[PDB]
Amino acid sequence: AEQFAVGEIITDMAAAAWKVGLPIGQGGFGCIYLADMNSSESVGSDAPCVVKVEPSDNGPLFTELKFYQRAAKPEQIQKWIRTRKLKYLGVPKYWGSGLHDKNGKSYRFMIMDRFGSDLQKIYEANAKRFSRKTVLQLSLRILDILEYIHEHEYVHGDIKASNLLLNYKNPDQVYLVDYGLAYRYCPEGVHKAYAADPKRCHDGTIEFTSIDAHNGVAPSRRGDLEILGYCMIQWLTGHLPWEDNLKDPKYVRDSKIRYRENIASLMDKCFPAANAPGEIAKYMETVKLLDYTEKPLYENLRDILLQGLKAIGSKDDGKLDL
Ligand SMILES: NS(=O)(=O)c1ccc(N/C=C2\C(=O)Nc3ccc4ncsc4c32)cc1
Ligand SMILES: [Cl-]
Repeated sequence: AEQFAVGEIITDMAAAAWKVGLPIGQGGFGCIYLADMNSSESVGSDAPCVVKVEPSDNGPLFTELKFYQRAAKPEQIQKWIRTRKLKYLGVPKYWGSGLHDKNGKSYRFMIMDRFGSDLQKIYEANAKRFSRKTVLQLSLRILDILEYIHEHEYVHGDIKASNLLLNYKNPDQVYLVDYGLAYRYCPEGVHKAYAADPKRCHDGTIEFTSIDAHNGVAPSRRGDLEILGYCMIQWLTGHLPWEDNLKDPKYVRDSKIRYRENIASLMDKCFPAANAPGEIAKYMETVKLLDYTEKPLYENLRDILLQGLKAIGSKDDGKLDL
């Protein structure tokens, strides 16, 4: 066994006891096991949690842990859900963390909410397409998530279908994961300058990353919204104009800078035969008007997408249609 014996009892820093289960998949998310509260019974497939574990010196886990401790406390999320009158919030809940010894070496572990399949698998099973309803419903919930993490001094910088996981018991609830390279843009309310972060480089995923990230500057709120824009196009059409040139970041940036200058040209490239949904253009055009340090007007962005739902004879009923 690499880290935890199936059935082992671990106690976190607040003295809460958990039992370890089987590893969850083999994905490039690190070492993850199913977990539950300590009891006589074994941890089965009905496990509500997971234990993510990495060595103490691992920088990304610590950064990820700090974000979870700061912005993902269960009560902190519920207070936001009640005040903003949301059905749920797609920020995974943090249940505790601790240190674990294995063969004289120290490891830090974190207990989190458990999820089922990622969006990418569902997307690939649907022949690399998502309906206008699915895309607009996903996007409204990601705007809820982004407003929350932005209001908590963080930017994600890597929004994509493989970082969007679905609730293990509820298929209409999507969660944004992976904060290993999340960035604290305005610590103690002081916005970061328009320059690189000296400690780490937040490149993201080449196809979806923002122009700011391509320019080698620290990610900001506008960049998270821009990444979401490229996701929406990729989900509706299965393509992006720069998809055959990923090994060249100069090309990807060049293409993005040109397309930001003329959004009608992007709509023309991505949508065949002048069939482009108006709310995508109105959204790209609103994000375009944002300054590096500017607070986005989220409700206005959600209203642009709500107009898109009315155009297809629908309402925000929270149905993902997966
Ligand atoms: N498409 S899939 O079927 O291969 C698949 C992918 C992924 C997972 N599960 C990953 C996680 C899970 O269940 N809980 C958390 C909490 C935090 C977190 N942070 C990065 S990954 C992650 C996870 C299950 C199935
Ligand atoms: Cl295709």
